[PDB]
This record gives sequence, C-alpha cells and structure tokens, in this order.
Amino acid sequence: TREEIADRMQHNPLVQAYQQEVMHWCKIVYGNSDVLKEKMQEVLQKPSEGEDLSRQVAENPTSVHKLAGRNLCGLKTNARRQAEEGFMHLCQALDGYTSAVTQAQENIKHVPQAEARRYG
Repeated sequence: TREEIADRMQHNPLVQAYQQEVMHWCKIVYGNSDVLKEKMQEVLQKPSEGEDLSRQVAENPTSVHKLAGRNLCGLKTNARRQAEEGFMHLCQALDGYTSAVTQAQENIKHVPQAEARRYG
C-alpha cells in the first residue's frame, strides 16, 4: 500500500509541478537540475522525511552540491549571482514539494475513493 500510495502521488498535479520547480531552481542554484531528483523520489516513498530534506537544503545548501559559478574574493560571477538570487526560490519550491507530498498522502489515506476518481 505504501508503495501504491507513492505510485498515485507520482501523478498528483501539485507534486509533479513542484518537482519540476525544484529541478529548475536546482539548475540555477547548483548548476545541475538533477541534484535533488533522487531525494525527491525518496520522499514519495516516505513523506515523513520531506521536512528533513527541506531543512537540509535551506540551512545547509552546500551539503548537497556546490553553488553554481564562483565568488572570487567578493567578485561574484554571473552564474553565482543568479544562484544566490535563486536560493530563496529553491527553498520555497522545495517546501512546496514536500508539503504537497505530505498533503497528498494524507488525503489519499483520508478519502481513497476520491483519489480513485482523479484519473490524473
């Protein structure tokens, strides 16, 4: 069932939309859109780890990947300036993703008949 729930949540519109959003901002902040792909899949299997993933990126972003571009003694290259600017959006997108996953798991457990009727 838990594996089935994650199967349903794969197609959830909000889950998909935020997932794509996270990848966009990973590309900007980290220079690589795939950096959080695996962990986002892992959160589908265990939504309770979503909060952890969110905090790790927000409070220790370089534990995940190096920041795009370079900061040379205070001179930020364009890619780095865009990374810094995009960091807030990456955290929002990720908060959005993990909350949507948690919110989806709950409403599937609350009213499965309604999820059966989604067909999308």
